[PDB]
Amino acid sequence: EVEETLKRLQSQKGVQGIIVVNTEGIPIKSTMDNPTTTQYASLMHSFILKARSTVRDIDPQNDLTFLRIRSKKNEIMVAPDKDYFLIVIQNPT
Amino acid sequence: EVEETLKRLQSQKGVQGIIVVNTEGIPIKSTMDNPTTTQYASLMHSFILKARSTVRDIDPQNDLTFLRIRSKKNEIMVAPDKDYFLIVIQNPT
Amino acid sequence: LTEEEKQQILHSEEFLSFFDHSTRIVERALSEQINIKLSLNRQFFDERWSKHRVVSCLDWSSQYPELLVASYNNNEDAPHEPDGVALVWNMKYKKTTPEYVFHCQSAVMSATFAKFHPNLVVGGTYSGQIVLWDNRSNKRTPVQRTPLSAAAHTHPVYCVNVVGTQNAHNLISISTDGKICSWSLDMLSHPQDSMELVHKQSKAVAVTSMSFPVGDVNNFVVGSEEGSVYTACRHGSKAGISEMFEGHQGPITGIHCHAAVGAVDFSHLFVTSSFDWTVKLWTTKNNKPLYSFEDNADYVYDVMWSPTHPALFACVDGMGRLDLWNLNNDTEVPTASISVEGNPALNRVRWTHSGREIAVGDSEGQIVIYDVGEQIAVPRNDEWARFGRTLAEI
Amino acid sequence: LTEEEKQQILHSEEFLSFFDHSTRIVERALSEQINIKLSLNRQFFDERWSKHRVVSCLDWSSQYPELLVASYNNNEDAPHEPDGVALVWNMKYKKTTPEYVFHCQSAVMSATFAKFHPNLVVGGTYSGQIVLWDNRSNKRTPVQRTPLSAAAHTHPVYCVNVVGTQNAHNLISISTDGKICSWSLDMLSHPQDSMELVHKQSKAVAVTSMSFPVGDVNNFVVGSEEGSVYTACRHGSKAGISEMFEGHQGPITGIHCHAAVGAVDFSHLFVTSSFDWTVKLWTTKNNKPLYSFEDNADYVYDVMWSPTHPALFACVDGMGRLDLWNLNNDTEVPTASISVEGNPALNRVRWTHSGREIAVGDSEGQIVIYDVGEQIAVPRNDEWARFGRTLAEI
Amino acid sequence: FRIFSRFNALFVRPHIRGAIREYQTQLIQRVKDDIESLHDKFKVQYPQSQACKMSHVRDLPPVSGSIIWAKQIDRQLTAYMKRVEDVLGKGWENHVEGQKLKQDGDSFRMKLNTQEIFDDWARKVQQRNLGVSGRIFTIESTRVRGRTGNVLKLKVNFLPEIITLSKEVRNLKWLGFRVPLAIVNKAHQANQLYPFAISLIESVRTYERTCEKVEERNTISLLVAGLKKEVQALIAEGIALVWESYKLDPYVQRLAETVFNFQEKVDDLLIIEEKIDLEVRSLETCMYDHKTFSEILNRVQKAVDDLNLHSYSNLPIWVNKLDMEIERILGVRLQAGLR
Amino acid sequence: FRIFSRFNALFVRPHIRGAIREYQTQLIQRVKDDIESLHDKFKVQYPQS
Repeated sequence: EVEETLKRLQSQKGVQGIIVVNTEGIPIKSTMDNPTTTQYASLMHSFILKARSTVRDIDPQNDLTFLRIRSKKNEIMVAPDKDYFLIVIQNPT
Repeated sequence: EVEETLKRLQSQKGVQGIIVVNTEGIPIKSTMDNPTTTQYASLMHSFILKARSTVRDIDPQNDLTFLRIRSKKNEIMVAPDKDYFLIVIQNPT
Repeated sequence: LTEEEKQQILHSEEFLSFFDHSTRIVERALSEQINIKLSLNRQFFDERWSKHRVVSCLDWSSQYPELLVASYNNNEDAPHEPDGVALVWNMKYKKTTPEYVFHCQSAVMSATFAKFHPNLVVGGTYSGQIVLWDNRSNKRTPVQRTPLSAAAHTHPVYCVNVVGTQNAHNLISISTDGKICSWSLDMLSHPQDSMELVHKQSKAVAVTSMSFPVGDVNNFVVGSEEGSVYTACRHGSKAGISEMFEGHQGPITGIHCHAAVGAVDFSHLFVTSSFDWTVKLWTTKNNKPLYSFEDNADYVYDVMWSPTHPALFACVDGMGRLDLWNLNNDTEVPTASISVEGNPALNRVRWTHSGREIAVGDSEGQIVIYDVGEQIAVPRNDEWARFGRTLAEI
Repeated sequence: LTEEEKQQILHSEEFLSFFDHSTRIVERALSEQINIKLSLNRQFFDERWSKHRVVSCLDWSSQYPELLVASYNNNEDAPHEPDGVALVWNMKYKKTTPEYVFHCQSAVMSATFAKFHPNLVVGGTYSGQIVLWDNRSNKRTPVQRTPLSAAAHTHPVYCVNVVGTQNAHNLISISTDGKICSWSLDMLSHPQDSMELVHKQSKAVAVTSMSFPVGDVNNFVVGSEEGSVYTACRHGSKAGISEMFEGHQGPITGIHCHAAVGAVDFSHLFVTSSFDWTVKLWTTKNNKPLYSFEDNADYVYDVMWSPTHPALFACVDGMGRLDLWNLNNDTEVPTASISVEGNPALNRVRWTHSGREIAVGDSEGQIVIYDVGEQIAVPRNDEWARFGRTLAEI
Repeated sequence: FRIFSRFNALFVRPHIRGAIREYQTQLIQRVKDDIESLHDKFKVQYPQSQACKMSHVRDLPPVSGSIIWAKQIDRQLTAYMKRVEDVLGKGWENHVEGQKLKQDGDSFRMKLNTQEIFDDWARKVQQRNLGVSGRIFTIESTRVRGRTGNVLKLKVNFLPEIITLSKEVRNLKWLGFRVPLAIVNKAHQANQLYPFAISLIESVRTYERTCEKVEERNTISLLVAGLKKEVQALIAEGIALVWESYKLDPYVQRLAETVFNFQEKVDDLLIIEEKIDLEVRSLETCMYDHKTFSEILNRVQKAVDDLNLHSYSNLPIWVNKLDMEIERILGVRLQAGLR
Repeated sequence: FRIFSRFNALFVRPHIRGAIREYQTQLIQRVKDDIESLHDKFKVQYPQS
């Protein structure tokens, strides 16, 4: 259930529902400010594609589903399955 | 100190290999062999530079102080502040 | 591509892998650890517009709790200088100058923010015209001005307040003669409703203060200049005064309903600040003054409840002291009390919507932002029950 | 390709923040978030800094109720290696590695945090030299050292504490000769106060440890290896011994005052664990022991009150059993008990702040922390009342 | 026994006493078992028991620790006996089991005597004749390994163990044992004189460490010469003093402060010395440029002026030598640039 | 006012009545000239108060 996942992700602190970004960099789900989320998600897509290239350089059997990008203000967890890239903003606390 | 640092950072999980990197990529230290350490750490250096730009995109004041990538086959670490670039090869579990 | 194929692809039932992946990442990311009194708070005192010109009313923006609207009234130093001046002072950053300045041709007596328009200030003047100030505009003059016709106010207005829901607003105002009028916030050429407040047939009321109980807009409480407080109904078959209160033997110079919610209701309670140093903790359902705090030689000027404490309320004074009365703590000596320097006649108190810190007007235009201690500001869960017991005492 | 620049930047030690953050983050990186009654809670035995090593003291950080400081005397395993070993062990995430280490050239007898500052650590050594260490800075050497002088402490120092608040603090320390000395956290090179404690006919008291009445500065209570307890006012109208106690027969090792504060005043109750299994309870107003503790013989080390329960405390026997004593439910039988595996010589016990778990030292260096049953962790007004009436028992 | 201690009201009435005498044999047997366990624990000797090493941690001397341990065990035995007497009633020894138990306990208590070790320790103390009187400190000859020469290492005429003896007295005096008055006077004198001795020995050790650290880096001894001279002068003044005198406290205090000042000035000079040496070495390979050379010279001169304002000893000759070295390096660099 | 209002119904007792206000009459003097201080405000303020 999509709404079940929405309420489950909403329960996580610092999180506003569930937002999912496809391989186009445009989020399939709308939860935050559209221009900022689209440009930032395109940047995430570029970096996960290049990280995928490097991990396949030396680990041609590995898959990426976890990446901890934290700053001193907020953290993003980005999770690609095959096309859907979940992104969750979460405070370090 | 150097040797105590690597010893404590390795025996904390019996890590397969870690070297100290206080420069921008291209490390000459080794733990298992020269190539798989040096080239991989240089590629990590390029990618953490790109990720630093990526996180400065949302706001230039933000910086990446810590990066994890726990994939299906590798669990690779780095803690960049200004030039301290960690590398850790470890089991996903 | 566009926002239609995404709907079908979400409706597609290949999402078992996605849902498992989401559940796993969320369950693994659940664990989170770390990486490693009364005090003078601030001043606000212009010099160009605040030479004498005592403060008249104060407020805080609901949308912008960092903003205070003042209204310095009296023009006696220089006849050629602007007559009414309302200054808005910001809380986020310290500036010696007011953020924004507004002047009206007449002398402003009261001002307040607009709930619907978070970029607008409405104020009332001494002549009797309700006056706007569109903060977008670069021009300091009033933007929209209500006519001084027999339809609208013709006596010095003293209470102006915008109430209602964001989709259904009404700017209520009352004048000294007692003609209540509701305007639409966006159109003020005509009073969209008006009615002259009158007691038992042929008895005009000299309204000089009011307050609406929290939530309610249909009925309210008014403090008259004749020392007799009333409750009235805004809309209904009984629109007008509906209650006698014996009240106090001096002019009512302030009024305020209870301003706390969450536990046992106290909207029926309010405090009136009389003109003989007698604040009156006292309710609508009863008719007799519940208690009659008295001290001092001079007389109070304004009183408000605390917006979060269900017991505390401030108290202006003539020799310049501001005191806070914590009924649950004590009913007899002010729980806290400090005097402003120079002992001038304070004229207005307004608590921040947060309730964590107080403001106060002055006889010389120097608005003072005071702060209160945490133990004296924030109540507890048991505080409401303690207030219930203290009121059940007598 | 660099060959020396990396080598010299490795030789140059600008790794203070580097190493600090690496340590604070990699023990976090031990987290396995991979997507594919009494009861032991955490056993810590540093093989590198606690191999055949006796715990010398234990303290829990009041500012940081997750940080513990433990000490060590000289190591007979090797004299060449650093003798005074100080360890800082943390409650943030599970890890075998100690969070911080520290060396003192003399054997460390006691150590503690400072209440004045949340990061300095102060410890008394066997040479009678107070040693200061800074936790935020990554160093092994003592930051400061009190002079070894006639006025200052010269005999081995076993008790050091911080009294007062964070703006009226004062570091009190004892020398086993009987000198009391007060220093300041800012400067540790001259005794602000100092005098040789004396009981009568100019003979001193061989003080071993003291405690102070909870929430009170001055008027401390000390224990003597001679086998007598003394109440001595720090300054008062006359410093020195104020009261001598009938006391216990053998040496008095551990002494502590009641700490739990509630509806009744029980800050006058002392626990003293002497060397004869005899964890005696009494009060400063009564010269006689209030209740005699007897279940076995031969050296119970010590006892400390649970800060959360007013009638419950923890005492450990050197044979290898830590046992929790409630007083309200039972006067004589152990309400809780445990024996650390290996039956080792458990040395020191420290209740963590807010209670709910205990920290236990050992002669082997294997310190164990663990919680307490909920049904006996929490007090209630019944507990305080029944404790008062059990005091009225005799 | 605790169960009985709950109830003692009609023990005067010989009705419950039938019940207590009914199980009297079980009581006696189990008390005998407990005392057997206690004496088994005692059979493990003090030095073989962890209590001994613990009491070593306690600033408790081993002899006093053993004596007091035995006394505490005897106290627990006496508690057992008196509590048996109270619980069972008067004259439990009349019973064959009772007299058997009392004879056993008397035998263990006899095996648990304590004054003999006191006498032995007092005899040994008198025989060894510990003392402290003599010179303030002693200078001796030692051939330290690593050097063929005979090193005249300085020491202090004070055995650190003498205070230990005092503590024994300080413990045994209140234990009830009476020691010879000569031993009392010796222990008291040593106890009151200990702070001076310990301050002197720590001061001399710190001085020796800092002076060996200085001579390790010979480039600084010339500057430190004045401080070393004043330290040696104070040492020379002090060495003439006999161990006991009235100027002991002022001399020791001024010596301690002098040594501390000497060490702190040594470390400050040392750190600025490696700073200057590092800058000179950087100047050696610094790129050919007037500006960089001038900046290096400016910083070096600033460091030299900082040394000058601290009022150290023997500056001008040190300045001259460093100037000679820097001009030699300048000549080499000029050669390279010119070629 | 409140400090003897703590008594109010207490001094109806035969001895409390003798225990109160026979001993504090001079503090009643004090509250009299506190009324004096009160009227001081009235004395000269009329149009410039």
